Amino acid sequence: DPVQKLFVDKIREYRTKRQTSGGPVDAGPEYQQDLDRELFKLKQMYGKADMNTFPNFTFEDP
Amino acid sequence: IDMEKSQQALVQKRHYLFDVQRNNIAMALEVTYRERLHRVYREVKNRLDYHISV
Repeated sequence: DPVQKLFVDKIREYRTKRQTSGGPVDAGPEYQQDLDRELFKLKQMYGKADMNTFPNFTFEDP
Repeated sequence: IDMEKSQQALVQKRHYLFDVQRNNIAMALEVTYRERLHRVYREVKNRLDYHISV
């Protein structure tokens, strides 16, 4: 198991990715552009309510 | 005599209209309560789902 040089090579590039992930490394503008795109899509699909605490209802009796 | 006696025996039970109204208004109150509970549950679930899905 200590022999599959590709195995340990992938694990090593993994460890490097782990340490370097202070901010999404090699993100490029596509990272932010996408993140924004699907965040906006999800926000639109879900709702526009006070996305922080519980909005209040204040119903009306019959 | 029979007409009058049966008329009285019948108008004795005119209370069904009010009994209706009673249970109908109780039903209206119950449906309002159910809608309130389900609306609050739906809103909380919607916010939780928003967070989880993002």
